[PDB]
Amino acid sequence: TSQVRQNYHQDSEAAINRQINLELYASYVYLSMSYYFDRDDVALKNFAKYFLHQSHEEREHAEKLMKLQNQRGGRIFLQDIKKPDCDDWESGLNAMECALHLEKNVNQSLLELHKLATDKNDPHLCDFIETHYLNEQVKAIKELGDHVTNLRKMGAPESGLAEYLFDKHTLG
Amino acid sequence: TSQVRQNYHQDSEAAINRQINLELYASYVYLSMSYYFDRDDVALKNFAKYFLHQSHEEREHAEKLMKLQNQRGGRIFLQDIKKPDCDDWESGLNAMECALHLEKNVNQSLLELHKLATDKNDPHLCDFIETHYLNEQVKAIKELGDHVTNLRKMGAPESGLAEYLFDKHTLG
Amino acid sequence: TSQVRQNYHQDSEAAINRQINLELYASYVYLSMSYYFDRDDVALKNFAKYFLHQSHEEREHAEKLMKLQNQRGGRIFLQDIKKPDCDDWESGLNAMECALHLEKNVNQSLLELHKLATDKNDPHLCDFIETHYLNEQVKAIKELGDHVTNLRKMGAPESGLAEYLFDKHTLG
Amino acid sequence: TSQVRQNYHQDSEAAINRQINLELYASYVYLSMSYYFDRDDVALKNFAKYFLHQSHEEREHAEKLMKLQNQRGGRIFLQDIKKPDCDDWESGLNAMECALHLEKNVNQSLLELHKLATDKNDPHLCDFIETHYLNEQVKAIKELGDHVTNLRKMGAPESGLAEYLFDKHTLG
Amino acid sequence: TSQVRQNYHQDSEAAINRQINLELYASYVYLSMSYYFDRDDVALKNFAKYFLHQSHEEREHAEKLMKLQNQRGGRIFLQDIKKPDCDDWESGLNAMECALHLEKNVNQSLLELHKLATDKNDPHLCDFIETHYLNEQVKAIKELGDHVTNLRKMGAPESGLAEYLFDKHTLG
Amino acid sequence: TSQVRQNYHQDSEAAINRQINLELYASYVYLSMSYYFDRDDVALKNFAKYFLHQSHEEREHAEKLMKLQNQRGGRIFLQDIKKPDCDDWESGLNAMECALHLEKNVNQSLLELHKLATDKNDPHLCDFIETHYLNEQVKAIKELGDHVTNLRKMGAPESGLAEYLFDKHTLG
Ligand code: NA
Ligand code: NA
Ligand code: NA
Ligand code: NA
Ligand code: NA
Ligand code: NA
Ligand code: NA
Ligand code: NA
Ligand code: NA
Ligand code: NA
Ligand code: NA
Ligand code: NA
Ligand code: NA
Ligand code: NA
Ligand code: NA
Ligand code: NA
Ligand code: NA
Ligand code: NA
Ligand code: NA
Ligand code: NA
Ligand code: NA
Ligand code: NA
Ligand code: NA
Ligand code: NA
Ligand code: NA
Ligand code: NA
Ligand code: NA
Ligand code: NA
Ligand SMILES: [Zn+2]
Ligand SMILES: [Zn+2]
Ligand SMILES: [Zn+2]
Ligand SMILES: [Zn+2]
Ligand SMILES: [Zn+2]
Ligand SMILES: [Zn+2]
Ligand SMILES: [Zn+2]
Ligand SMILES: [Zn+2]
Ligand SMILES: [Zn+2]
Ligand SMILES: [Zn+2]
Ligand SMILES: [Zn+2]
Ligand SMILES: [Zn+2]
Ligand SMILES: [Zn+2]
Ligand SMILES: [Zn+2]
Ligand SMILES: [Zn+2]
Ligand SMILES: [Zn+2]
Ligand SMILES: [Zn+2]
Ligand SMILES: [Zn+2]
Ligand SMILES: [Zn+2]
Ligand SMILES: [Zn+2]
Ligand SMILES: [Zn+2]
Ligand SMILES: [Zn+2]
Ligand SMILES: [Zn+2]
Ligand SMILES: [Zn+2]
Ligand SMILES: [Zn+2]
Ligand SMILES: [Zn+2]
Ligand SMILES: [Zn+2]
Ligand SMILES: [Zn+2]
Ligand SMILES: [Zn+2]
Ligand SMILES: [Zn+2]
Ligand SMILES: [Zn+2]
Ligand SMILES: [Zn+2]
Ligand SMILES: [Zn+2]
Ligand SMILES: [Zn+2]
Ligand SMILES: [Zn+2]
Ligand SMILES: [Zn+2]
Ligand SMILES: [Zn+2]
Ligand SMILES: [Zn+2]
Ligand SMILES: [Zn+2]
Ligand SMILES: [Zn+2]
Ligand SMILES: [Zn+2]
Ligand SMILES: [Zn+2]
Ligand SMILES: [Zn+2]
Ligand SMILES: [Zn+2]
Ligand SMILES: [Zn+2]
Ligand SMILES: [Zn+2]
Ligand SMILES: [Zn+2]
Ligand SMILES: [Zn+2]
Ligand SMILES: [Zn+2]
Ligand SMILES: [Zn+2]
Ligand SMILES: [Zn+2]
Ligand SMILES: [Zn+2]
Ligand SMILES: [Zn+2]
Ligand SMILES: [Zn+2]
Ligand SMILES: [Zn+2]
Ligand SMILES: [Zn+2]
Ligand SMILES: [Zn+2]
Ligand SMILES: [Zn+2]
Ligand SMILES: [Zn+2]
Ligand SMILES: [Zn+2]
Ligand SMILES: [Zn+2]
Ligand SMILES: [Zn+2]
Ligand SMILES: [Zn+2]
Ligand SMILES: [Zn+2]
Ligand SMILES: [Zn+2]
Ligand SMILES: [Zn+2]
Ligand SMILES: [Zn+2]
Ligand SMILES: [Zn+2]
Repeated sequence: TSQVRQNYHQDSEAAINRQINLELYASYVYLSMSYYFDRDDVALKNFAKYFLHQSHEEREHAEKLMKLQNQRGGRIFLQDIKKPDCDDWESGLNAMECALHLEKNVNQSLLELHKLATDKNDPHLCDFIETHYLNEQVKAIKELGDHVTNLRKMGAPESGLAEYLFDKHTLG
Repeated sequence: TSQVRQNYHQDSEAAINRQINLELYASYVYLSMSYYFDRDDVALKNFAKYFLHQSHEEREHAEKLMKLQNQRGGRIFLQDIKKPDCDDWESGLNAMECALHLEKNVNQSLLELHKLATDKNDPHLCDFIETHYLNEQVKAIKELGDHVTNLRKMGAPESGLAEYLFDKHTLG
Repeated sequence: TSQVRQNYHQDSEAAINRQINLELYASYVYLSMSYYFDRDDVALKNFAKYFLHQSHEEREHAEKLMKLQNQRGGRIFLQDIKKPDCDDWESGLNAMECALHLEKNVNQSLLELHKLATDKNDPHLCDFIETHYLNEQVKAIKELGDHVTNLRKMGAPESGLAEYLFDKHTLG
Repeated sequence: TSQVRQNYHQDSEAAINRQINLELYASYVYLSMSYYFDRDDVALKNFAKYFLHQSHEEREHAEKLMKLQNQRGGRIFLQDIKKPDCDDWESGLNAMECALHLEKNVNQSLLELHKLATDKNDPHLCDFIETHYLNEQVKAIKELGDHVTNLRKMGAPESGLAEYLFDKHTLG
Repeated sequence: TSQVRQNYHQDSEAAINRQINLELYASYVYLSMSYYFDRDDVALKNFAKYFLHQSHEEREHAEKLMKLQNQRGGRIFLQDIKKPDCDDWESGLNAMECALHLEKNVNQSLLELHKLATDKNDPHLCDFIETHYLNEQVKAIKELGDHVTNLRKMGAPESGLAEYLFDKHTLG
Repeated sequence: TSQVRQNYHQDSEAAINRQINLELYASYVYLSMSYYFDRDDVALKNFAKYFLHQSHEEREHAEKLMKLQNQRGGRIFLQDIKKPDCDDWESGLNAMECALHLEKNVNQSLLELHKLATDKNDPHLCDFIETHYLNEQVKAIKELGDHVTNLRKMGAPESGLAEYLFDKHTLG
């Protein structure tokens, strides 16, 4: 047992390791999306920039969870980072919809983590999740939903002009 | 169902709409108080300034709740903003006591909202309430209680000199 | 009778109270419109910003009328602020058309107020209306008419691209 | 009953008074440690500085709890501040281990306080504890654990060179 | 015996430990007074500020005595810090009178300490007391006497207006 | 075939995808090492900082290879990022030796990549490897070899003082 460990349940430690893997996976998904839009036959530089920024953000989320794991005296156990579901993300609208799906999945995982911390009476972990992850997820989901709405209303994916102008005016 | 909606109960959405109305109502009450003290036969400019500032603050609280409602994918339903209970607020001390009563009512509504969010296992909403409303209410109630105490100790409302000097030295 | 009251007819005082309510109502309508465009399934941030600014402006108009009421020695009597006619404003073009209708209604009320002040030989009130409200209404109506014209010419509401680009280039 | 008191249980008020005493006690313990390292036969100035800073920090924690007690309308009841368990803290490593023990005791008290506030449905008090005390305790415990680990690995307390160099390089 | 000890009598060392406790006690008394005036039913913020400043000053006095004890090679022995005589200080005037009584008690203790240092032919300790404590006590006593005189002359404690205006104009 | 593809062999494209995976793997290894040294029972903050910096650098190397793949008209195919070989890196010296082994492995992969590009007569790819990767690997290997030499000469891993002072003076 770690000399710093106090009120930190083994179930919570395991769930934090699972969340670390999920954040690293999300980072990898966004990296794949970013370099899809960097292809010469897609060529939407601001979509590429948007998703690269998200990928770096998800890496930061993972590192904050690793820092928490050490702060509480749990032990980090890393796992394989699985490859993303797609190599070809088909369009800006499809990538935004996949990102929305992924962010809602990550949010569900975080809500389950909060439920576990509540059940184990770990208010520090509950506060950590609420303070650093829950509103970040709500904001990310709202932003992605807005992007999806605008792309659809503009005529994406059938209108390449729609994605070009969205790339310029919203993501630029 | 909104594409962004996740873990947002219909009861919580309804209670947020009720709180929006309550904040707009509080804004209206403070506006009435402010312009009562702007009357030529009352003529306490810093009481008027104090309550105008509170009115603008309550409008901001309402707008933050509307923003939350959209962030979570709920739908804003506005209602009539009822007129304040008084047209004549009788004195600075009476207006401060009415404001204290109103802030404790709003606080009770927020505590009921927090209880509902806890019962529906919505930690994001609980965190939103705690972070942006609960300590604001506690601070507002403590400030109003202090003002009431000082006005009473100075001899208000029978001493017009008391309210004049309080207007100058505490609210100025 | 107020010690400051001079040449201020009771009919004028009543009409000023009615105008105060109308300005607060207009503020509420614009607030509703603003947060309609903040929805994730509408997602036009600059429409939302435009109407929020108008809502704050209408609150300022109401407060200037309350200040006038006290300056002249009349007494403010507040009434319920009725809810806006719509919860769903359907599109940027429809909201702009409703705003144009509302501003022309407010202008008609102000012209009736000016007629009353003229009939009661209250040149200070006539000057107040002309100086602070009449050209503001004419400018607001012309601006809204311009917005409606451009949205229609661009193909709104059927073209979501039209409202997206109007949001970006005119309202942004 | 205080005019500001709302949703503040007498048990919570009593537990806050107990925590105030515990924070003042911790401040006294750290003060004793600091001036132990200021002795001419110990002479570790940066250990002395470290513990003096902690003592002032614990005084600040106590004052924030007193401020909370008044904000909620509870009444502060002070008790004797008991003397620290030791006059002679024997070594830098022993003092760091005693500080780690003390911080884990204070953390346990704060977790019991949070459990009580949760049981009494006082979300403002829960938020106060989480926001201002729980992560502070986790960070303090992790820091002390790190210091203990490094001192042990360097050969303290048998190596006076170890504590000298730790004083210079980590605490300086 | 400490390697630095020279011309430092054991009686002087004991009396310095007693003075350390007395200064810490005075700090605690002032802390209690400060947060009495922070209550919502007392609400005199500048009285609260005044006594908080005095409390921090008394902590500094205690720390300077601890530093002296180590400089001379004596050993600090801490004792319990007894709780203050009152929880409720009843009024600004009563608190100022209690503070005057406390400062005269501390001054008497310091004069006895000086007499002891003179009797033991310890000129360094005599100089320390004269330089850092005696005129500080005389100035504090004169200031408190002035405050008491002004509060009484203004009509305190029966006049709440008196304490309000003293809080504003003398302590603000 | 990509419209930009010229003199880019399918074997080279495959080897670039393999190198992308190897760089991401190296980033993950360094991340694991970094947070090993962040544990409370290891507590070497500058080792942790060193390896975190290396992890971010390896992510940058991977992204530059992905950028190259798109510049040449090849297609990125991502694979699973395998977990690092160790969860516990045992000591600063052992982690530095593992890092040296890993960097020499990555260097061997890059030399094989250069041999392939030479065999396929792809001077742009050869230049890319030489310019951005080969001297970076040589410098990294020399730096790690220096660190290993110094840690061994200082007495690591048996001397915890050795790793403490190396952490302070070389990595700090
Ligand atoms: Na996954
Ligand atoms: Na999903
Ligand atoms: Na989805
Ligand atoms: Na879900
Ligand atoms: Na109401
Ligand atoms: Na009058
Ligand atoms: Na109430
Ligand atoms: Na009340
Ligand atoms: Na209540
Ligand atoms: Na109306
Ligand atoms: Na939708
Ligand atoms: Na109209
Ligand atoms: Na119209
Ligand atoms: Na008309
Ligand atoms: Na204790
Ligand atoms: Na010695
Ligand atoms: Na403990
Ligand atoms: Na311990
Ligand atoms: Na415990
Ligand atoms: Na005493
Ligand atoms: Na005395
Ligand atoms: Na006295
Ligand atoms: Na005496
Ligand atoms: Na590998
Ligand atoms: Na350990
Ligand atoms: Na190797
Ligand atoms: Na090697
Ligand atoms: Na080799
Ligand atoms: Zn351990
Ligand atoms: Zn994330
Ligand atoms: Zn971060
Ligand atoms: Zn740890
Ligand atoms: Zn473990
Ligand atoms: Zn593992
Ligand atoms: Zn995927
Ligand atoms: Zn494609
Ligand atoms: Zn906890
Ligand atoms: Zn936390
Ligand atoms: Zn919807
Ligand atoms: Zn409010
Ligand atoms: Zn706000
Ligand atoms: Zn929405
Ligand atoms: Zn709904
Ligand atoms: Zn409605
Ligand atoms: Zn009312
Ligand atoms: Zn009146
Ligand atoms: Zn939630
Ligand atoms: Zn939240
Ligand atoms: Zn009047
Ligand atoms: Zn938004
Ligand atoms: Zn208007
Ligand atoms: Zn104005
Ligand atoms: Zn008036
Ligand atoms: Zn009237
Ligand atoms: Zn009315
Ligand atoms: Zn309407
Ligand atoms: Zn609609
Ligand atoms: Zn006139
Ligand atoms: Zn005029
Ligand atoms: Zn124009
Ligand atoms: Zn355009
Ligand atoms: Zn009370
Ligand atoms: Zn503390
Ligand atoms: Zn503080
Ligand atoms: Zn109080
Ligand atoms: Zn009480
Ligand atoms: Zn007591
Ligand atoms: Zn102790
Ligand atoms: Zn010792
Ligand atoms: Zn509460
Ligand atoms: Zn909570
Ligand atoms: Zn709180
Ligand atoms: Zn000694
Ligand atoms: Zn206060
Ligand atoms: Zn003193
Ligand atoms: Zn000092
Ligand atoms: Zn000494
Ligand atoms: Zn001694
Ligand atoms: Zn003792
Ligand atoms: Zn006392
Ligand atoms: Zn009292
Ligand atoms: Zn001497
Ligand atoms: Zn001296
Ligand atoms: Zn004087
Ligand atoms: Zn292609
Ligand atoms: Zn590399
Ligand atoms: Zn790069
Ligand atoms: Zn390409
Ligand atoms: Zn290909
Ligand atoms: Zn693949
Ligand atoms: Zn490995
Ligand atoms: Zn290990
Ligand atoms: Zn080439
Ligand atoms: Zn060459
Ligand atoms: Zn090249
Ligand atoms: Zn050294």
